Amino acid sequence: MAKSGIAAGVNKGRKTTAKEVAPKISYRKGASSQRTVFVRSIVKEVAGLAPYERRLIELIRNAGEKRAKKLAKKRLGTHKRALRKVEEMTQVIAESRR
Amino acid sequence: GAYKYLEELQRKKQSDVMRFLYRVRCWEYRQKNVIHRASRPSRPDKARRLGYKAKQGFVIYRIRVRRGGRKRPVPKGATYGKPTNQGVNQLKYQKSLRSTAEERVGRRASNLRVLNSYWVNQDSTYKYFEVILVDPSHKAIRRDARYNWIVNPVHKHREARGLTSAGKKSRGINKGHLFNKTKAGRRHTWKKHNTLSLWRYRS
Amino acid sequence: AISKNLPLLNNHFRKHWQERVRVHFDQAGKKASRRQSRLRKAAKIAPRPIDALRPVVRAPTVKYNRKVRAGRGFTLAELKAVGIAPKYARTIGISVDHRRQNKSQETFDANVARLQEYKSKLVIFDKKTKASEVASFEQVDVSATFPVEQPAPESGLRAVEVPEQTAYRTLRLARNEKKYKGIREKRAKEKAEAEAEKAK
Amino acid sequence: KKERLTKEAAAIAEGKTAKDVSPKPVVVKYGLNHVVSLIENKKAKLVLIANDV
Amino acid sequence: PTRLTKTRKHRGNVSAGKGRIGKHRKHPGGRGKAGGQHHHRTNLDKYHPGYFGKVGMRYFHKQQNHFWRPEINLDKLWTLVDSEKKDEYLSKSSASAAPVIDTLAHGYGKVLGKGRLPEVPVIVKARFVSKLAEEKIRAVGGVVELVA
Amino acid sequence: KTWRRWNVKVNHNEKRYATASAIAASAVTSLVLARGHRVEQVKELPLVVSNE
RNA sequence: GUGUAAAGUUCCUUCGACGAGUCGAGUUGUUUGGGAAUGCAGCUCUAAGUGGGUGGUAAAUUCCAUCUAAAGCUAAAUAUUG
RNA sequence: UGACCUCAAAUCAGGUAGGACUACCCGCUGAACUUAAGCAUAUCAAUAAGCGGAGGAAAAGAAACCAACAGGGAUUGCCUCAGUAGCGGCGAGUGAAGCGGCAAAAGCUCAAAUUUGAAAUCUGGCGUCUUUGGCGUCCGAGUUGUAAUUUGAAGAAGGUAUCU
Repeated sequence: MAKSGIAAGVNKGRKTTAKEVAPKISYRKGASSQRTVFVRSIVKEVAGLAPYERRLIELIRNAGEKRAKKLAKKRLGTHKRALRKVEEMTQVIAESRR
Repeated sequence: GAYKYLEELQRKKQSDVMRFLYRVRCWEYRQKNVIHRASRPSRPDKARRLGYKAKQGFVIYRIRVRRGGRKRPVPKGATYGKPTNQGVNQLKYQKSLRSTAEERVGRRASNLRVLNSYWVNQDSTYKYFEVILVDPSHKAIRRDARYNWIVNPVHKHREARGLTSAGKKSRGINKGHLFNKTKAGRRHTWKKHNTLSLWRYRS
Repeated sequence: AISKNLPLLNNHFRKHWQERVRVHFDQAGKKASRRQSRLRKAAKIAPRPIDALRPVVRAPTVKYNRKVRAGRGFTLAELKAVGIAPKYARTIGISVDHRRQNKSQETFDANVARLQEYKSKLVIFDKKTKASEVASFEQVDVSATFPVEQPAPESGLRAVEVPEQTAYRTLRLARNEKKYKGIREKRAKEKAEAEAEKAK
Repeated sequence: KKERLTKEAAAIAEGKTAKDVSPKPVVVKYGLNHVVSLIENKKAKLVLIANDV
Repeated sequence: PTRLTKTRKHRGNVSAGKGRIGKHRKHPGGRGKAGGQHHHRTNLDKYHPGYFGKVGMRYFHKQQNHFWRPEINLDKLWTLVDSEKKDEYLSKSSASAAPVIDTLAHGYGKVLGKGRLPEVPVIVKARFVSKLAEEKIRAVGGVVELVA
Repeated sequence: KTWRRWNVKVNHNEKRYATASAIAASAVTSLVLARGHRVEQVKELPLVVSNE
């Protein structure tokens, strides 16, 4: 079925007849909406960039991807957040080249 | 409406606009009394999030609280004990500055109930907080089915007992394995785990 | 301080333990007052039962898989299958749990059958109902009228069918496959990329 | 507004829907949330913003 | 009862059985397990070897439910068959119809192979079996069916 | 101290053993007489009376 | 009872706003059974939107599971040298 | 000649706080005697003393939970887990949690939404009445947002078979 039917190994456990579960609305929490995408784009225009974010952009422009990630981790704290920030600052650069 | 924009803009605290506003307002708040009445929220959206309503009986105080740790107030640094207890500097208060702000504001306006509070601004010497208070004797509060609850006497000085958001944060009142010691009250849990329970028919 | 061939003890009595000694002298008094509270609660709402109908759920952990016990409330899907709204269900003696879901069909079917059994014995009064009909009913105990019942263990006679591979060998092979799955997959991925990259 | 409501209450006595007796209002929109939502829906023809908020 | 204790018999004798030289004192030798490496070494070395030191690796957050696996041997396996029907089963069991013994439903995780089975086919349902337990079950014409 | 032991556990089977033994002893005339009961004018033990 | 009212129930479509000097990170002190760091607090840094937290060994890569923080109320079972 | 914002004054109209008690309760602050046969980490003890705040209970509470199961399902307490995992000059010592049985069980509320064809909301004064309040009216609060509507278990806006 879905489990191997035995008590050891890969995918161990008792076989049961699966029943499809209606997803909970709480699991939609990370999803984006038209309302928040719109509001965040205008606030970006009004607010602008942070001092460390301008510093990140210069490092990316000067081909310092390795340098920018080390800065973005030092600022944001974690490597996972630093990766997303560097990707976001490259997209900002990609939108300034037209 | 505009509250969503207000929310998204206050998260850009390092933008030029917000930095300018923080400079100006920090100077202005520093020029007033340590505790003073705010004619209105400086962050209406943040006040709304925390239960504030633009009604009669809702009050805002701004307060200014000194930053840093808690120096041990022993004379000349002499602790008179074992070397593990000789620290005087690098010691920390177990409550947040937000809680101190709430308690001092609640002490000043002793006829009101501290509803909640929020951070407004900051410098090297002070943090600035705005405290949302509710008047329990005002009929606009007493006849409000959503705010009658704070009129009942179990909410007398809830900020002094750690029952606000900041107080419950500092008490460790959260669910899960990371809060085993403080989930239901640290001292209650300790007393429960250090009580000898003896029954009539001993097992 | 340590003398003779005796077990080494851990008697945690170095604090002010005598200030926190709870002796349950009131066990019988609490039993009696608990019974009186229970009678008062029952007599207040008779003939409506004092207990809400509870579901039957599997106990968690590899140690209590076999057992089945009373849950907290019926899931929204289970009540949906019998056509009862949760807001309405809470007012006719049925407990609801918005947190539990039904990944599998067995517990779902057990609880749907349980809800349908309770629903067949339900009689909901109204304004037209007179006290003569209400007095015709006795306050039942729902926890006993719809008990949680363990599925019977399999027993009796069945045909013997012997696979070629022993059960012990099957368990050993399952353990070995689980133990080396990651390294074998890494080895296979490296082998495939090597023999399909230079074979370009 | 009190006079308009009095007229509409007179009209509901006659059996009418009270929407025919009162014309559709053409007025100034105010309120920050209301006006922001109007702008976001491309319904505002002109917005006057105070300079001393 | 206090009337049966030797405290009642020591009344009238000066030292209450503690000696005139030794003089029962507060805590000679220390409190608890004091001096286990210094002056109580002769006791702990003789009676509790292995007391001091570390052995093995730690296990942060050990949940004992993972390791639940009660054992049942083969000489105790037929006690799980219904008592009122054991004697009929011991006679009429064959390859076509043998009793089913659900060991997990009786609270057992592994079937071990100590003892001897009746020379009677059985169907044993287990989470785990030992090599010899399953060899003995197959020899009487039975089978082990793995469950979870 | 109040946390002295006051109640004592007895095995249920042993308690029932003793109850049965006492019921059996109630039918022995010598035991009932040594027990102090003025039963010399009862013709036989056990003494059973009608349900009225 | 002013019940052409209020609420629920089936199905389809388009949507579905969800709390920031906060989360998180470093360091310092204290505390915890929490051990490359359990909670709390100070200071420095400081977010995101299928994102965020947790999954008791630090790290990167790939998955999976499970909830939905930074806002709030709520009887009973529990405590009780006043 | 008048608004607004901010800030004042009044023996202004009407309210509210303080202090007491100590057994239990919510926090802060915080030892040392003592044990380690000495002693400094440790222990006593996250205790005593000190400070702030309540109630008939308090607190906690409807998962940013537990788990790793065939999954449980707010909080609390008891029995057990368990003197266990772990922590500890790994010494003296110390030390929980999940599951399981039970007592008791009860669920929910905001913020973020344009009422926009009508601030529909509310304190107060005055009058009146059948007065823990209703009705009328007038100032005021409030659009820098008071009502109705929704709270993630959802739900909204359109359409929808009609029923309860």
